Amino acid sequence: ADNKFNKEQQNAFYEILHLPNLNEAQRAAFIASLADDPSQSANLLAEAKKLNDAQAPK
Repeated sequence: ADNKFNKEQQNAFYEILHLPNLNEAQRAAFIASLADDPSQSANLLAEAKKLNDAQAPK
């Protein structure tokens, strides 16, 4: 009925996997949640990027 996101899902997937500082376990979780509900993609991206930022060599 109401289309919301198309390629953004796949982009989100890519972004989460592209995060270099993202812990494997965490990435696995975010992917699992994204596959579970692709509508969480942006929030998963947010948290993943936050964690990637936190786990960055600062």
